[PDB]
Amino acid sequence: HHHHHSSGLVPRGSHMMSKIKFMRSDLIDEAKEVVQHRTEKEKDTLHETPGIKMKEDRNGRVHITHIDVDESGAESIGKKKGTYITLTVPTLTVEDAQGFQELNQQLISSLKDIHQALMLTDQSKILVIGLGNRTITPDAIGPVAIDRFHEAIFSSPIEFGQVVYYAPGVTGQTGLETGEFVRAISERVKPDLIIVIDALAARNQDRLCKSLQITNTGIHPGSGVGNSRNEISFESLGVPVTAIGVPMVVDAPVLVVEAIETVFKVISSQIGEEPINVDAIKPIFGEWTAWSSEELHALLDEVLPPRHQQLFVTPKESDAWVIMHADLIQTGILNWLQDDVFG
Amino acid sequence: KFMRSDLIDEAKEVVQHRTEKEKDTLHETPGIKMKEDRNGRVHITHIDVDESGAESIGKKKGTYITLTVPTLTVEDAQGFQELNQQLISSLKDIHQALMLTDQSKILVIGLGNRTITPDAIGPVAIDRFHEAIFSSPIEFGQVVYYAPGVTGQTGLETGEFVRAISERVKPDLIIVIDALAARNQDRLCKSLQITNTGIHPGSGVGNSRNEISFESLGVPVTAIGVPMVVDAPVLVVEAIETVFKVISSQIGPINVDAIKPIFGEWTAWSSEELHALLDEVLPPRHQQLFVTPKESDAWVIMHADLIQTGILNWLQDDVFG
Amino acid sequence: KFMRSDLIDEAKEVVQHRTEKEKDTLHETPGIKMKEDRNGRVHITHIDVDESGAESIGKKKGTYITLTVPTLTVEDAQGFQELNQQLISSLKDIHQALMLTDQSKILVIGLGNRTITPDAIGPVAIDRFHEAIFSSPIEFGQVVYYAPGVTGQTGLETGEFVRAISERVKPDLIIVIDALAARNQDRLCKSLQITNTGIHPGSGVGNSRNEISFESLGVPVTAIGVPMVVDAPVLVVEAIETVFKVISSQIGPINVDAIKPIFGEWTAWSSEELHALLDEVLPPRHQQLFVTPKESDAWVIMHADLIQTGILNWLQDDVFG
Amino acid sequence: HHHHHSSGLVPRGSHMMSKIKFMRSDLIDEAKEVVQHRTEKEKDTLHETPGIKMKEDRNGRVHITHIDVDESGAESIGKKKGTYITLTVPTLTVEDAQGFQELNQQLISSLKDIHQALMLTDQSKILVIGLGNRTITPDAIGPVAIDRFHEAIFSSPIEFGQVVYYAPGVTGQTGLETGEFVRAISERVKPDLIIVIDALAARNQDRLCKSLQITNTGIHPGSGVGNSRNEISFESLGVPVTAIGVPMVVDAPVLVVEAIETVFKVISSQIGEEPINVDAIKPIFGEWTAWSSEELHALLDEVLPPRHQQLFVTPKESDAWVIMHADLIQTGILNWLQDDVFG
Repeated sequence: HHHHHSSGLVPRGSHMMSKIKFMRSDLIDEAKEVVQHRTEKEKDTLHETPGIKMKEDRNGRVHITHIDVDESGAESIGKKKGTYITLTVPTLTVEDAQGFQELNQQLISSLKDIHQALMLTDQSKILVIGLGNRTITPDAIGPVAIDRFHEAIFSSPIEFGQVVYYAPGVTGQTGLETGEFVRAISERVKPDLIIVIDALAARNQDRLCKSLQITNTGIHPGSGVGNSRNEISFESLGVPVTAIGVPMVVDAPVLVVEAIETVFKVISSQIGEEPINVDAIKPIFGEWTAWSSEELHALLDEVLPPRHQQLFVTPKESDAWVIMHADLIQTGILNWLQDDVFG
Repeated sequence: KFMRSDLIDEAKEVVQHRTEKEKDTLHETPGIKMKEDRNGRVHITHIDVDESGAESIGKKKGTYITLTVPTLTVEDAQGFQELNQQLISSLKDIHQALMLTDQSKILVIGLGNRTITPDAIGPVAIDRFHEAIFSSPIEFGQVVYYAPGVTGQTGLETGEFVRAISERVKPDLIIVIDALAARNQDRLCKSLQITNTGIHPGSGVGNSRNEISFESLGVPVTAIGVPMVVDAPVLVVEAIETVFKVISSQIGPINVDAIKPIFGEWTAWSSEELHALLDEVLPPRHQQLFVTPKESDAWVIMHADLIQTGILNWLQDDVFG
Repeated sequence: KFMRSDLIDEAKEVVQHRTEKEKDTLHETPGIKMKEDRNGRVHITHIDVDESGAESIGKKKGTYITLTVPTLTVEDAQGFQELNQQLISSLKDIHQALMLTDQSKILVIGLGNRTITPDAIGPVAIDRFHEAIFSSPIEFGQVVYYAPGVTGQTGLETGEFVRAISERVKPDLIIVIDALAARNQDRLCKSLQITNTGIHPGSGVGNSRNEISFESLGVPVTAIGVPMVVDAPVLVVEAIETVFKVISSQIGPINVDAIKPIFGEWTAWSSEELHALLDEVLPPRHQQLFVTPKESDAWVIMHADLIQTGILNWLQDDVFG
Repeated sequence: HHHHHSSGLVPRGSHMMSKIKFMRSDLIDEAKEVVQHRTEKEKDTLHETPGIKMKEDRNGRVHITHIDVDESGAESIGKKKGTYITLTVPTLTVEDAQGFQELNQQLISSLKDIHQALMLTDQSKILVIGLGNRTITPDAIGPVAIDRFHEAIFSSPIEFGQVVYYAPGVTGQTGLETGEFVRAISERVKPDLIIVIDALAARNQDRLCKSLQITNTGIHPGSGVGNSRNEISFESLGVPVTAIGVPMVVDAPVLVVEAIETVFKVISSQIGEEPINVDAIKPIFGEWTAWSSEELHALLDEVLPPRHQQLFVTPKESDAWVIMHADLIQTGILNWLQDDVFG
């Protein structure tokens, strides 16, 4: 009859708002179309999203996902055209020096892969920006990366000059958005590459602090912890823009949504001693077992006190995580600059 | 331990005692006395726990003043000031049983990890406290203070640490500032909890504070706490309950029969049953997640200023000066 | 450039004009007008430089109010408050020629490197400024502010940087907070210098500030400076001169003939001659050393609070509100 | 006639006060007796300070000075009995990654040399303390070292536990001296070694940030930037105490004193186209050309405004220095712990 199970209860407008929020979630490998395109490879099957080429390697403990989104796939799934490399150590912990060491290697290799077509010379001027608010622990990735980057420049062949770096902080206090601020600098610096380091938001809490995502599509709008970034890309600016991000937070309503769906999934997987067996669990757990993640999120948006959307979720030791990742990202960028741009 | 809160006004017994009471009855049950009060925009909650209360509810015996401005925001200048006067007032009352003079020694302690935003209440308060004292011509040499941070890295528990200082400074009062975990998100950063019960075991963001009490080191220990986080599974349970209550009321006290076919049988369950199922099926890592306002760095500043100002106004007006 | 100071009341011409004047004469020389005044414990020094003054002394043409509490310490509550009212007052006067309304845009800029203690005046002031604004219910959306730190790391000079913001925010006033180098150590942290000449080239701890002026970006630029350091060779010269003056006076205006056999012929030299010999013989690294009070972190806090409070009291009383 | 040239002008008391201040200067290689004992080796000459054995090596750009002070020499020169290793790269700059790399090697080697006689096992509990006030740039050595030490523990075999570490900060705000505070912890931790990292004061400004001094005599009283340390040593505490210090400041009156003496020395060395030729320069420069550094300092103490003694002198980029040295000291300690105590 109706097309969506929530119709009659969740406003159609709120459902559409949530569909959009989820298409613009920071991890491309969390788009629904990308998770279907991975399952679909059972010796290759149709692929209803055609504008998605997905490579999948693995090198030690690092699982690599290379995704190219062409112009057709971008209109389909709502994410800028370009390349997305996601590196993931699922077992990673703060103490896991080896995993961090392996991620460092994979990061340097992916940095030249994604930048080979730029044809970078030992005469290129490279601008590194760490976005984030330093006093919000999981958002401090960017700024702490810039601090460590500046430190490592001393002990390194790389002269200052030909690599310039800034951590803009909360640029809104001065009357500019992070977009204009990075533009105001890139105009005078005239860089050949702009690398932006930022903290990202995941939907599944098990993703947090265990992945890097490198993309040549820049900083997408509505991204980051504050859900408030402006586009910073080769299109907005005229300079190639690479974003390196690590997922540090879940939005409070999104964490609720995945918990509810985890109840449904776990109960479903234990039938017969990750799909939801709606027919079996619906008499117990209700019609919303049939709903999609966005319908549940639209429900939460309507029903929860509004302060819920001002809340984030992060690990209790996310300050150790920030330190480990800020050191990983700065090191891979600098070793990449040494090996394959300046030496 | 389900639905863990550090606020005393959030334990089930105290929420029922509060509705037996305002339903102009008297019939309590635990053996705990609780007077309410409002002073302008501040809702004061005086709560007293005898030893009968203590073992019933699982909270130490003593006194619990809870101030709250429900519409408080960071820009709320007026809200923050009445909060401060009420804090000084509560501070003399809870300590008038103590008869402190200009010759008694007050040790102020800020607990918390500075690099975890909502946990910074403690150390940022000591910072601002320090600033105020040396901004004041008053020596305040009868006021010492410290923020020990993560004492674990030195191989000492926060209890031992505070005792090693208190053993040597030999104080007559110990005021501890610290951030609390709460159970309802809308309580976050809008209440202070003053109590002569000190710091209860397993309180805080990390759910792991050691007891710092009268009973733990032999000095009076008064805690000033701000609820700054909710634990992630606790938040999920409250949110699911809020879906139920909101949808039920919008239909026409939860109406389980009307919402059960959409939202399922657990619409009838208790908070503890919901929390037990989530504890069984969610990945363990949820236990390691906390939930906090995106503006929590601003909240830390505002509350660190409030608490330092209260302690110092109270010290110079009613214990020195 | 010998005996470099950033305070205008420390240039030789202004020290002679000040003794021609108080010796109840009039006969100046440069073409600069200088009224003195004291308001309680604050010594105010209004100084005006026309273009004749500008090229004589090597300081930009404009107005220079210099407030000073010679007995100021960090604990000096009263000293710090009169300082603040006098700062607001000086801020309306220096800006009453500007006719700013509730619709004009004020950009406040804190210069300095946060990790160099005495250079932190600027950024710590912006921090505290930010706190005060969002503590105030007033939006202050006509007040924007930034602390750019060490803009050099991004490949931009501080001048360009401030212009890239000012170009886009298009302000009507720019107030810059910054730490100054002085020439007499006993001036350190006891004066504010307000001036519509902005930030002179080569001022600051690093002796390397770019000009930020009316003439550099076309907006009014008012500097609020605190003298926080002395350059090391400058300090040596002043100290040697102090030996001479103290020993000479203790004998019975320096008495060169009496002290020359103990302290040598350079007892008769000028400050510039002494500084030239030191510049020739000392290792170059002296040029890279600064001198600052051991308590300078406390001073940064106190003055950052003062300056933020002045700017904001003045903005809401005399430009908004 | 009289024994001291300043007699009649400088009070005898102030001269004695300054003699003491200079015997208790942080760098043992700046004691007057130690500089004479080095010159004296012209194929060995008498040595009027007999309680001083001085080794002198050099390994790459690192100049090493090993000094042992026996009980006789300690009464003579006023510095605790024990060993002092001073490593120095005179050419060192913040950017000098190689010099820092060489200093790191020398530091690890000296750390086991000075600790061999302790017979440390993989079961020893080691306590590292970084003293200093973090908001006074050159004094931030200690605390920043502890931050970096804590970070490197994650990425390193060394479990936390068996190496505990604290940065006490300004312990006077709580009613304890840094002495009692380190005692209050060492009693409960019961360490087998206590390593203290602190910033030191030099007399010659050319020393700043170019040396490390490792000693088993602990933290001497009156040391550090504040001239206010309490003894923290094997004697005060009962646990062996090693101090690692780097000189970051000159006291303002002491900098004046060396400037004045530099005038006298430079003028003196250019006669005939580091002694002071008193007879030649005294008609020009005065009787105080004959005075000793302490007599000049005693003069300054009497004559200068008292705020002069509340002033310190540090390089304009001493924050980069703190970062480079805090990373050097933490790295050498941790590599020493790995190679020669736990692996």
